[PDB]
Amino acid sequence: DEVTPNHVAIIIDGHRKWAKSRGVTVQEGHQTGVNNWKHIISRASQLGIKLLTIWALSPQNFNRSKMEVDFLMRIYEDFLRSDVKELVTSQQDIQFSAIGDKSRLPEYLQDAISYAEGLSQANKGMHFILAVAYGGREDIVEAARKIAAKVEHGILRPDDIDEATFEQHLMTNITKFPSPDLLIRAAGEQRLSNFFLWQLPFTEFYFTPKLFPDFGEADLLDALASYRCRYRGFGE
Amino acid sequence: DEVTPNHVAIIIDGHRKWAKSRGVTVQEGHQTGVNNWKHIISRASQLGIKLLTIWALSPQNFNRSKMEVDFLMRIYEDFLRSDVKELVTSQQDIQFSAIGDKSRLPEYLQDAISYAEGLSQANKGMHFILAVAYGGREDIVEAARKIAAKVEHGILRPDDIDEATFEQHLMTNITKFPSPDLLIRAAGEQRLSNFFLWQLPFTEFYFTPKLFPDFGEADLLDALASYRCRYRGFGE
Ligand SMILES: C=C(C)CCSP(=O)(O)OP(=O)(O)O
Ligand SMILES: C=C(C)CCSP(=O)(O)OP(=O)(O)O
Ligand SMILES: [Mg+2]
Ligand SMILES: [Mg+2]
Repeated sequence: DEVTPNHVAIIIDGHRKWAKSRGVTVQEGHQTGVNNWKHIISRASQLGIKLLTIWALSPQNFNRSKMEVDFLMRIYEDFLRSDVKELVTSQQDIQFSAIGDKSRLPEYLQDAISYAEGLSQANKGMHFILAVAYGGREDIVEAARKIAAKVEHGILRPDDIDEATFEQHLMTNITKFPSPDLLIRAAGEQRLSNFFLWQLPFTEFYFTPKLFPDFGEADLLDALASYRCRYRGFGE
Repeated sequence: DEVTPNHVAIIIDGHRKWAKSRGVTVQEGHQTGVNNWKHIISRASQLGIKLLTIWALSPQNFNRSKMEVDFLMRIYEDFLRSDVKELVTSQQDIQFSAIGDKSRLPEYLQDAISYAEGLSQANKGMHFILAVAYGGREDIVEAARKIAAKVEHGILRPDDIDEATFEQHLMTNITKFPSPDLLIRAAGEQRLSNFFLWQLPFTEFYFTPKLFPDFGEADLLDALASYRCRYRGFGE
């Protein structure tokens, strides 16, 4: 229904603050966060959103402690193995993709991604992108490299490079809705932290102080209601 | 002083809402807005900010009425002819540059830019960038084209393309602070509207409901105070 975004993206944050707050391990913060994802993806599907992207891991995040990063990777494998398998085989019929530098991930996580993508390859329901080892600068540079390789091999001239060409070489080339209509960021910070950059020229931003382990279906609804109250003029 | 941003950027907005609100012409809205710029640039200089960017005109804005756009162009000529001439010849010793697709502008505005840039070429004070006919997508594509031309002529291989190389071909290559530390947007909308994109992976965003004709030195101070209260973790 028109006032329903095609693409919603979410930046998860606030997991350690939440753990600190509740006297509990950061790992428990992360696990309680990841447990919210399935209800959010269900909700977005019911609402008629066409693509939901959840950003789970930036390149910068690899500079955290080894054990924190390894626990995240394991939780994501588990998420892809249970929750995602349930979503793509439900009547929601979700299509699953992962975007990012998947070569940086543990082989097991790469395999779990392959499995979930293969299992959902023919599905026709809402697309769900898990962005993992995904950074917006890195996307742009890698697009630039792919375009330059084509120029090197004669397939493309420099003056042929336009928005649309640049767009077809990003990691979001797997969707016809690469640009989010609505970007949600949990935990109160007002910054992109090297998420999408090319993708965001007209995206509506919604920032909630809610820490992501507390973030549920009602918080998605709240962001959507803010969205419907926005006037989008696109410069003109 | 450390907690002072090197680069502050401002998105001006809310001029027609302000005019509507006060029963006055949109053109008067725009002129009252542009009259605020000099006190903002002075203030940023006093505060030890190293670069202040004011975004005045996007490519999208060219889809407004002819007369609105022509009035903006004339006001900008006048700003560059009086206010900017005063700033660069004051003891603030401001260095003036314009960024954007300057070929799309009226020759007279192009000449006014040339004059102010030439007059300030040797200055050592705060840099002031006026971004005019500047769009973030357009920046990235034009960088991509310049890099591809170099690849075509053998100066660069595709695997040589890294962040830093990509950065030296954007329109912000004129500063050593291309990425704003703090981005201010007046008038209550929470979106970039095709301003900087590459430039913004870690920029702090500050959104004020104040309509830009009401925006003064205290509103800069308020954004700076919010800035100093932000915790910046850069992913790690
Ligand atoms: C081009 C600028 C100086 C500011 C961008 S705000 P503008 O009104 O042009 O664009 P939208 O609010 O997205 O409609
Ligand atoms: C990588 C994400 C899933 C979210 C970005 S929030 P993160 O805490 O990683 O980064 P900062 O707040 O800028 O320190
Ligand atoms: Mg965080
Ligand atoms: Mg506006």
